[PDB]
Amino acid sequence: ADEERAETARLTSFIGAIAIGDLVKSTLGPKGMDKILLSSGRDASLMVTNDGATILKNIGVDNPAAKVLVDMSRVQDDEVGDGTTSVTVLAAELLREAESLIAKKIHPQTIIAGWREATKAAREALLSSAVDHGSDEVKFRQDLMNIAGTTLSSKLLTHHKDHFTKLAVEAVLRLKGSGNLEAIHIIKKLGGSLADSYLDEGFLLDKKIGVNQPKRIENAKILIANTGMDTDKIKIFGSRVRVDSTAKVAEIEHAEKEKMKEKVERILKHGINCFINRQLIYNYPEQLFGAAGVMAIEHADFAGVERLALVTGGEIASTFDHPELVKLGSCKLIEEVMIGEDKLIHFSGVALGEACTIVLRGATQQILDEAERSLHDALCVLAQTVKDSRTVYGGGCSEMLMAHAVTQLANRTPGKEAVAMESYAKALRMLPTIIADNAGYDSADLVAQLRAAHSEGNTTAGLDMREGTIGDMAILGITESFQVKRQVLLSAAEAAEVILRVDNIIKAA
Amino acid sequence: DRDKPAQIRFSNISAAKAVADAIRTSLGPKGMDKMIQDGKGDVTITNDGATILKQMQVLHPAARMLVELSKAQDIEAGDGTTSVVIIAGSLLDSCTKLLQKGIHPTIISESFQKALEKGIEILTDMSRPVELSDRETLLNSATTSLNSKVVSQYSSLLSPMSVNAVMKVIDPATATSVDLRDIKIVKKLGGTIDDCELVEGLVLTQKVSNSGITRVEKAKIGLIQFCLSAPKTDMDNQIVVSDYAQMDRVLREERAYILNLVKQIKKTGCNVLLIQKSILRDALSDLALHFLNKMKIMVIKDIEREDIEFICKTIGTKPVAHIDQFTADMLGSAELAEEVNLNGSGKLLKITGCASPGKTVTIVVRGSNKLVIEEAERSIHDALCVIRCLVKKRALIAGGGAPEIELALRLTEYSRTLSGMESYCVRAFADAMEVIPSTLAENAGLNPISTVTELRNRHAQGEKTAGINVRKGGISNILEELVVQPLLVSVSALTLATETVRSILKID
Amino acid sequence: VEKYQQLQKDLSKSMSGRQKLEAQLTENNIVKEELALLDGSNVVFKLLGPVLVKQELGEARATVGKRLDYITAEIKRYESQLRDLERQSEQQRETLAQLQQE
Amino acid sequence: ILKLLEVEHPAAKVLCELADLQDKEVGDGTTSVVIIAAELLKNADELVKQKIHPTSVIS
Repeated sequence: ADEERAETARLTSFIGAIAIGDLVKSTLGPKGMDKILLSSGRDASLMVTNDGATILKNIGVDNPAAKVLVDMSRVQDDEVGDGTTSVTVLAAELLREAESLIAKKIHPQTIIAGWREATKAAREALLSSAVDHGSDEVKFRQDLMNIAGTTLSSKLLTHHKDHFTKLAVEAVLRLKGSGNLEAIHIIKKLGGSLADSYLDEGFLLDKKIGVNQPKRIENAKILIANTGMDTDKIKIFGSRVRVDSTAKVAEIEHAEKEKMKEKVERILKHGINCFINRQLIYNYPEQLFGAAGVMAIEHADFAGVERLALVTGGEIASTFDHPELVKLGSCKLIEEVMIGEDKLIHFSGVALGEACTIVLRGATQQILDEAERSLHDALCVLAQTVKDSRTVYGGGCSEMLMAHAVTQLANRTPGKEAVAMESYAKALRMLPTIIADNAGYDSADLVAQLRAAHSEGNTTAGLDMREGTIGDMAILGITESFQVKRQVLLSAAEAAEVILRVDNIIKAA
Repeated sequence: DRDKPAQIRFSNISAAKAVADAIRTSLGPKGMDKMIQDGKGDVTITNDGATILKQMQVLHPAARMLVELSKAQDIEAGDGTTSVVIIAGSLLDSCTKLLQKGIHPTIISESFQKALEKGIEILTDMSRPVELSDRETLLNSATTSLNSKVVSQYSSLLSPMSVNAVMKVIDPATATSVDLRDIKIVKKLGGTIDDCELVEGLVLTQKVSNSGITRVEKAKIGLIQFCLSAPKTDMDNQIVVSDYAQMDRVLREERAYILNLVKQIKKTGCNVLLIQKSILRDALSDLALHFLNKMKIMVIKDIEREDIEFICKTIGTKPVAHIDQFTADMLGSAELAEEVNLNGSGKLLKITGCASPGKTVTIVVRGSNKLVIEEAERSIHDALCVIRCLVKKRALIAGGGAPEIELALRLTEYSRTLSGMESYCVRAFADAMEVIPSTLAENAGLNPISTVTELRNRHAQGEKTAGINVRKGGISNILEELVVQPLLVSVSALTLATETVRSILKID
Repeated sequence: VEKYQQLQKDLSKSMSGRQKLEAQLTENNIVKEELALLDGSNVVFKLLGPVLVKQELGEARATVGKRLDYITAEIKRYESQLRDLERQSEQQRETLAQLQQE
Repeated sequence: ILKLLEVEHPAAKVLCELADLQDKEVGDGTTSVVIIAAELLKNADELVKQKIHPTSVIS
């Protein structure tokens, strides 16, 4: 095995992680640069991205410091949503600051111990920037339209962003104290334009059922079930499978017609007007459903049925293990509204006022898939905003603030550890240099201008990057989410010290 | 630092022009035929350098954006596909000056996107508004571009045929862009260019009728998407056959179920049936089809899978997959369906009109043999596109390279009067504009440097009193001798390169 | 390589039952020569297993006419089966031979 | 004899098409059309080397 020594490992960690930090600092910001995607295998296909997470997926990472960053890039991706490209450059901004310390003589445990204290101190400065917006219905409405432009423009959607901006902040407003992703039903569908996109209050299924079944159901009783008709489920009523005889086929042929007749009697004794079935419904029970007034849905979604029982207060039938004890859902209005080129099912007035369904309308598959991935990253942050209705002042304005607070503590503490705190407060100021380079400006001017602002404490104004000029905060469009940066500051300071921990690298592959 | 992606950019900027510099010779109707050496090695005399990009290209990401650049010009316009190449390499010359100056590519990107929106605004004032509901105004506007292009030998009689074709789908005066996804091009093997015409609905190929009808009035357009046979692993008729009884007992039963499915077709009401290939299925049973055609239904067979998807959306024959999908809305309703066997070699079925959304318009291309037929195909489609690009952009601009010399004259002036750290970028954007008619004024001969400065001698004072006229081969006003174009083929050639340029500026 | 003989055995098994049909194909044409001479001079039965069942002459003409048609249906699939198995195996004779070499 | 020989260049290929185009139609002037076009190639090249558009000479 190849035992990488520490003198070699620092060079490898510096060529490994910083070059990855070079890529994500390009694809930061809506004004920022892009990256051509070169597939690491044969027949390299090219895409142009403004997302660093896709770069890690296309271009393979086998740098051991940078493979740590892939784990950190995944956490802000899934659990946090937005903040994927931001956490990975920020650890690289730390590791560049460690280089001169390593160049001097300095132990990394000096560098680790300084940055741990500096992180928690800036965390309180991050808590100093915590400003409420759920104190007003209007300011919380003003809070949601602030961050909705931030995440969607950060993950490659800015052309039809504003049509999605109006629809998404309305459904989050009905959540009211509880952040929910199992109440917001996410539906992509080809058809219409991105100005044809729709917000349903309640639940939606993409089922074209027409006039054979009832599509207008007032004061609904909703049975959420998975009970088929031809599958011959549990609670047997007749014949079972057997061998070693040739005349036993007559009992099997007759028993199918009794089970389908009995399940019509089972469904009607619930008292429902809507039988939602995950499986296919045969033609003979289907025509018995529409005449009485029972809605019949076949080929239902595997995840939609489970989200249907939550929003309506019902329960799944658990593959006909519950023939009657399965509870019923109830909603106000069930209406078939043609949205786009398609006939849709709109469960309106469900038992959860939190429950909504966004309806994405893309003209092609290229725009429709990239819209939902940005929209799902937005609604995770907005659901965290329901729990904590707070912001921090984006555009590097909070980055300038906390770096001052570390600098004050680095100029009160500085024994062994706060040599790193001096390198800490530079790396926080290294992030607004990126956005000024993303906007394409004098980063040394705009930082030192913004450093002059928060020095006396001008915190209510940072740099509006559309001109790169200083502008308003506390809502601007650029004033970012509180929940994002507290996760980004947590992980970037964490894994960069872990990279400082691994000097004893051993390659056995 | 971006210094390692800096070197990547200048390599990408240099490589994108170097393939595009061969199209400088191939620019214009006096442009140069470019003989292609194949990857296995063969000569191919080729013009229309978009087709050169589709045929022979190198594997480079800046070069792979070039074949995408012309393809978007192919599908949005189909014309200006040589000029869309030359504008992008011209802009890269402007990019090299400013990156050597030390201007961020984010700045150069947003400056070009502003100047693109700004240039087409002033270019629109240069354009003159023409009608889209007057059929006669569309006739004069189209053929002058068609006489301006290379092929006009068959475009003379084939201009008004295309004019009557689009006029059926011009319902408003706004007259949207055009779907070519109701326009079907149909070849007839014999016949004449004089006998090419427009047959409404859709025109079908070879029918297969065992006992079926030839001319049915008020036909019902049907679709079949189900098999008539047994499963297949090695054999279509999976017998281990060595015996006459075992081949008799199981194969009469194969006739049994295809008796009952055929009866369900005619009882629901069907006269024309769409059958795809038997390789698109496993097998189609002709004896049931013989019994089907004995039930007096005209049947075509063996058509493409995606071609049915063209047919289903054009004439409203929504997809029928089973017996249960035999309805009134899944089935189209033709007024008259028949096959024309005469007036030229071959035979083609005519669905003369159908209950169709919008207007399903189909042209029948004729000719002596396939090469003569292929002459009209370029002749119709170029005539279709020049109508298509004018109904997209209402106004008309006189073509000939002069409005670029007009627009660069204003954009240099406005960028001075506006303001800017990016004012150099727009003034370099306008310096890229007159490269393309200069490279056109090499293909006309008659020194382009002496040429291009004397058009904005006329674009400054009289705003245009001379142009580049390839008829004259040089200095003659495009309003004096009429050389025109649609407004779209200039704008779409312009805007796609600008979007391409701002990308590769931001590309590392 | 077992893939060489496997495509050949699946082809040759289909040919053996197909060659059975051709002697039946000729004798299906022999009986149509003999059914054309009968118009009521001699009636026909049908030999089907251990039971010999009564026919008519028009019933006989359709019966051998169907069995003439079922043979031709199995002829045309083999022409698809012939060209597919000879072309797939021809691609396999180049690639699977290199697998045993290296 | 060009029909006897085989072509080497596409420049050599295009002219074997041209002399055969003369030779299918008539038997006279068939070897002569080859010599005339090659004289055009040296005459126009000096002008293209001088200052001249290739478009202008062939007009």
